[PDB]
Amino acid sequence: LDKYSEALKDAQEKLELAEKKATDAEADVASLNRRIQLVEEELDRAQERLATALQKL
Amino acid sequence: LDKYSEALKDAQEKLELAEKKATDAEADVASLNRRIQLVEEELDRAQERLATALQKL
Amino acid sequence: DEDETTALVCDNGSGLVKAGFAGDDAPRAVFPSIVGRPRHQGVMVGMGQKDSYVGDEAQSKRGILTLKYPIEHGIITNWDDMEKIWHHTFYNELRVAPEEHPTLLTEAPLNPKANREKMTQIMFETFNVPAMYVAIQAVLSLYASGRTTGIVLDSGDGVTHNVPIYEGYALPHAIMRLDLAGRDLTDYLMKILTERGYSFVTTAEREIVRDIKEKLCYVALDFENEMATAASSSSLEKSYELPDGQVITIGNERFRCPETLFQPSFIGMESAGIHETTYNSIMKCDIDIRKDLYANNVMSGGTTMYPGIADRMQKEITALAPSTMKIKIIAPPERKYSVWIGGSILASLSTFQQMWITKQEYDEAGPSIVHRKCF
Amino acid sequence: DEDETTALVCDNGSGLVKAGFAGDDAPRAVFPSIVGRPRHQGVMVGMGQKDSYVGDEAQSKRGILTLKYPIEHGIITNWDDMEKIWHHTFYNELRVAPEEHPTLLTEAPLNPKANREKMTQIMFETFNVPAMYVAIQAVLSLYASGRTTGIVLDSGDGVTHNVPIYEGYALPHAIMRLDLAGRDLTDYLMKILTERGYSFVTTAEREIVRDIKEKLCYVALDFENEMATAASSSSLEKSYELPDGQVITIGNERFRCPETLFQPSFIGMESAGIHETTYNSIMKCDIDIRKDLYANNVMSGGTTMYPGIADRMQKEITALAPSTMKIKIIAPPERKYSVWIGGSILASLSTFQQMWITKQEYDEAGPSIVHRKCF
Amino acid sequence: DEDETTALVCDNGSGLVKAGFAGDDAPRAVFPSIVGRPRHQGVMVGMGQKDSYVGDEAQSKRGILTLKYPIEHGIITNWDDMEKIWHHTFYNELRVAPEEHPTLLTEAPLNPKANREKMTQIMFETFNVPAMYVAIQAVLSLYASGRTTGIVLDSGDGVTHNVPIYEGYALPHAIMRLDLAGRDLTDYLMKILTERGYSFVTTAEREIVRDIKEKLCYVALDFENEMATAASSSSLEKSYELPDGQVITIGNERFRCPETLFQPSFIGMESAGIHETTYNSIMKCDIDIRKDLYANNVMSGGTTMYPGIADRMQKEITALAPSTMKIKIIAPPERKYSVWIGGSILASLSTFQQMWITKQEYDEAGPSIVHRKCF
Repeated sequence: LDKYSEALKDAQEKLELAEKKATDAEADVASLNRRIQLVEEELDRAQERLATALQKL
Repeated sequence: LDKYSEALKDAQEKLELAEKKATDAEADVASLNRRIQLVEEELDRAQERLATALQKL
Repeated sequence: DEDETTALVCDNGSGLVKAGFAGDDAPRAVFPSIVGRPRHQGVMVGMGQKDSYVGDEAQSKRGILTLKYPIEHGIITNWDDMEKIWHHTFYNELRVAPEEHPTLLTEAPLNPKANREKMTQIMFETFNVPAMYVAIQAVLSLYASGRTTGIVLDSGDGVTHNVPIYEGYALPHAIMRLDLAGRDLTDYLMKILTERGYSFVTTAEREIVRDIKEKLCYVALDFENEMATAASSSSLEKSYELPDGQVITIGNERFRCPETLFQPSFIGMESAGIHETTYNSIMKCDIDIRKDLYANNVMSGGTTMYPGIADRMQKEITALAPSTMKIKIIAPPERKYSVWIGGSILASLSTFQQMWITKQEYDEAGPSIVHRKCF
Repeated sequence: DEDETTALVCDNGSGLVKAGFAGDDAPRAVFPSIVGRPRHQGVMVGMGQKDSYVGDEAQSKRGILTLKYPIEHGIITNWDDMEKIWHHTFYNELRVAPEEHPTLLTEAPLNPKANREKMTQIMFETFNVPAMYVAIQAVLSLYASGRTTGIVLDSGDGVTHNVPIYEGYALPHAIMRLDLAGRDLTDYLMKILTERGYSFVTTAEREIVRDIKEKLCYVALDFENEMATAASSSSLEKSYELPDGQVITIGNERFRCPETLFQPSFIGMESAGIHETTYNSIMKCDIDIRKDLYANNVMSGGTTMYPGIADRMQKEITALAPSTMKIKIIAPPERKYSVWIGGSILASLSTFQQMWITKQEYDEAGPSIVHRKCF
Repeated sequence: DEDETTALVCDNGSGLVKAGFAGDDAPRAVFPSIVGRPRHQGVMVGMGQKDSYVGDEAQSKRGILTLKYPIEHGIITNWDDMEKIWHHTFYNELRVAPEEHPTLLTEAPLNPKANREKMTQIMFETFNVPAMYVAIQAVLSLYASGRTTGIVLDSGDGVTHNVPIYEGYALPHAIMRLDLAGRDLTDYLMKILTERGYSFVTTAEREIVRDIKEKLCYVALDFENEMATAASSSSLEKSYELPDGQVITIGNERFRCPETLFQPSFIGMESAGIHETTYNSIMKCDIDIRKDLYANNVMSGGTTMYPGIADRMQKEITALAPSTMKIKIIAPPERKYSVWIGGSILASLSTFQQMWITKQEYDEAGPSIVHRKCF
């Protein structure tokens, strides 16, 4: 009971921490999804700016 | 014991799932960071190439 | 007891044998690679008592048995004990008679040839298996981990083979075989526990130290700082209950044991550690391969279950690796069981159904056929 | 599927292969002239993996492949591999089978006959192209440049052609075809970088060096002043990032390699260099045709992107040329792609529709017809 | 002990260092290019015991030393270890202080520049040698072997250089430097000896494998037929005595390792082998050169000491060569010593006395002077 209780408090604590880590990792994915959309748009814009500079060239 | 063992298989399964969620979320934190850096690098390069295009302009 | 003639998979390590049927995600049962024998004179009449005990029987009756391992550093030398283990494994506990099922076995690519040849011979001649296939641990580990590309560093019980694979291809010139494994880490621990007043020298004592190690030891991401406090205070010790009511605690011995993976000199080996061998397997591959192997460092085998090993290995490679490159470790819960799982995956792949030696080709060619048909 | 059955256009060099359809101003895709083959034993099964790779596939999977080039010094020596390249180039990538479209290929006017004959043969016999026409590369350079008069010096990967053309006519007695090219500059750079402590010998290493050359090298219009400083100070060195994160810097070697186009002795070649061959292509023509060729040095092909090549090719010619006379280099943005672009221009001319070999005339005469109908 | 200020001569590779005096026909001493270091903790005191061991000291005490060499694939990267090797070589065995004797060192023609530059710097600044001269190993090989013209096939511990010389002149565009060498053969042999059940993973074991290779291995003329019997019977096995009294028998491994020279893929190298590589050096030379190079393929260095190598190379080269032409291999007993001997010759020739860098010119210019004075 103690081994399972210990494994349980640890599985449950690791779960709170794995879920937290998952939440944080997912939160990072979300922050990073924003970094992608922002950088992706800036790249499309930069490619357009580049094309513009080159077209002007 | 069965309750702790079961509470454990469930805390542990939720943990494997939370750890998996974290693993996959992290796989994506990393895939996103790779895309962010690939896009930020393409952006910086678009901006280097823009600065160059503008200099060449 | 199975309702389909699937292949059987049996991962016969120098430590334990994991076995079950192909297509599953786990061994159905795990047996030690042990045949036990009494080291005492019988006193009572009509007590039964075997001349030898096999697998879990050997551990169950171990109080008066000397326990031997037929496999040394990954190679079978005692085929008779292997046959006993396999018969018990397949017929008594897994409930799969090989005569009705093809069988896949596992081994390092540089495991001397007698291993793959003798294992093939026994399954065809004493078990009458309809077909055989001896698989390579590096292949099996990448399948289990979901990769085609990566470094397989199998820190198992016997020998570490350190083998790079790219796009499914072997890169053999970059293989770094190291004579360091979990069995040696256990031996180091026994000597340092002796230093602390806990002398373990007999079989029962040795099996107990292995169990203690598995539950108490960790790698530490900074050996010297961890040791500075582990050696100074009880606050970094962990207890273990010995089978006889006695207790043991472990201090810096708790991390010095796995440290041998990073410092093989601890057991007398001329090596810089598993992270240098991992590094060299990446470095010795072509320059357009290196980037993919750095990002796909695969931990496999047992000992991968010491806390912190997955992280320390990323740190140790990052420290040797060029900047810009991404260094990453793959370390799933399917650790230590990854070779067996890879066997299950491989045995059941449609892409593998042409790789099996049937018991036709076998008799026409003899067991040496394994060197032409398997690897 | 296409709006009109215009010709497919493809320039097959010793370096790159480029293709698109007639009438546009760019190829749709560029491929290296490569067919790749695994140089390793596969161990994992169901990994896909081709027996041979083509174009960009060969370069993308190069980590375990040996890569071969079917074209050398302007000619096809391995037509089977070109067949694979043409299938990929025209059908897999432009999505057009040659069966329904005329195809325009290219070759130098002093290119060995077997090559213009083989290109004609393969497109008619393995691709069933309804028509063929193998273009003069110098003509296409002039079409893309908007010139009818000038010396076309195409300094590509394979061969430097050096041909004087006046009012749309060739002056063949004055063509200085020279076996000095971009491929030699790449191998010279592999050897000079070896001297600097960065050895390069394998396919992956050669592809890295070709990438270094394409991003870091230049000619230098005044190489003596440029090397006096570049060979004396790190301020003239430029860093390059290798695939595995390594950094290589190159100093005077950065321009000394391209300098070989003016200094062929660096690679063991007996030649006057590209500026003297331009000079002789002009000087060997009648005096009423040189006054126009001096004023029209037409730069084409690749290697033309090195900064200082146009000015370095104009200064050297001016030095060899008579005084009073105006020497002028034409070096348009349509560089390296000028032959493909000219191909598109030739293919779309209404007057060019009378120049095609049909897949009738071809079978009646055989591939030798290319010399009766094309050039 | 000398009665003249004769030049000192040393030929320093990744394998061994041969040293003696100019005018002699053999080195006075041979050392491994090794500095050894203890890998064990001392327990007893008053045992002598060095921090480091050099040359033969390192080999004699190797049972407890890790042995490292300063030279990799022909280049010295660890000058400190070479300084120690040279001090021992010159002062203890040759019994000479370089201060009173000029010194000749050697390197391959395409060896990175840092080698000849650092060697020049150390002999002038730590040994105070009155003069220096870094020789071309190919030149030295031609003098020792009795030729001015031919392909130098050194196939040494570091690299195979494959360099054509005609009338005493370099033909550098045709040098096929190849990353295939004696040190890779040692590594390959231990992997195949592992297959036989004998593990060789420590330094002492590595040097033993090198010794096994040198005494037991060969190439012969027909690999497949030799393998057909070697793989079938003990009648083609040879016993080697290991230092502890145990033996290893070697079968087809006896030739499978040496075969790597003809099949470099055995060690993961992208190469056609030494016979084709030799051929290519000849084919890259002008046709009025080729006739003399075909008739004069000359062996030097090491690995050219395998039974059947001069005869197999003649067969393999004549098989690639044009008919009518006579192909011959020169393979003198001055094998393995011929580069050193050539050093002795170049140094003793009166025709070479103007080629020395003096310790005047050296200090005025610095060590970079070697690139203006040597070659």
